[PDB]
Amino acid sequence: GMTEYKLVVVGACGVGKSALTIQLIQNHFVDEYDPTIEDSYRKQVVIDGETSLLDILDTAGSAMRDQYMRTGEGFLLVFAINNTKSFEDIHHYREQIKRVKDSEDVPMVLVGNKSDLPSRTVDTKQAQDLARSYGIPFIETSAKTRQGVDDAFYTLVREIRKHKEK
Ligand SMILES: *CCC(=O)N1C[C@H](C)N(c2nc(=O)n3c4nc(c(Cl)cc24)-c2c(F)ccc(F)c2OCCOc2ccnc(C(C)C)c2-3)C[C@H]1C
Ligand SMILES: Nc1nc2c(ncn2[C@@H]2O[C@H](COP(=O)(O)OP(=O)(O)O)[C@@H](O)[C@H]2O)c(=O)[nH]1
Ligand SMILES: [Mg+2]
Repeated sequence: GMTEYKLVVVGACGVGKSALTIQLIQNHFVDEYDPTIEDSYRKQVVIDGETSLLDILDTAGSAMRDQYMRTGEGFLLVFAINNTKSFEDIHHYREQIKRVKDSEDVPMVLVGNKSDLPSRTVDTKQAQDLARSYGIPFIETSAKTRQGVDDAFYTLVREIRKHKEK
């Protein structure tokens, strides 16, 4: 087979995990996607002259979750820039990933979503300071304008390649 990448999208309720995933896959913005629907999605992509399948768990609400945490190769830590609590929660999501990998050394990208909204309560400097503390990239996205969406997923792929031979 071609190269596959197993990605897991995590973060608090309502930050835009499903909307970011739908935008990557369907190039459209969903206003209301059932918050309860946990599913995996696939997408063939070319990234730096390599054809690959992305296998993406969009977390919601489990032997599948268990298996994706055990075998997932990289994580998007998603918060919304107009949701301070969601940003504060990132710590707890990173800690759950570290438990499961028994490791500090896990490919991750910090994603600040809803960049299109004016009610921004998490500044870029807070986000950049947290990503720096974690040793990981920070990418601002809007699932609505699609800004940063490819960037976030491609950067995670590249972080996986930096960590391991594919
Ligand atoms: C709209 C509802 C919604 O999207 N969410 C977000 C998320 C799916 N969620 C949730 N809740 C929760 O209490 N914790 C989660 N932990 C994980 C995920 Cl995928 C989702 C949630 C999780 C990891 F991110 C990584 C490894 C892992 F094992 C894991 O699950 C552990 C069990 O859940 C725990 C355990 C400890 N803390 C937390 C929170 C981070 C505080 C979770 C449901 C809902 C809010
Ligand atoms: N304006 C705006 N709204 C968004 C964005 N991303 C998600 N939303 C909205 O925020 C709500 C929660 O999004 P959803 O993707 O379901 O959150 P999830 O619980 O993380 O999957 C929905 O009503 C989305 O339309 C964004 O980038 N911009
Ligand atoms: Mg969702």
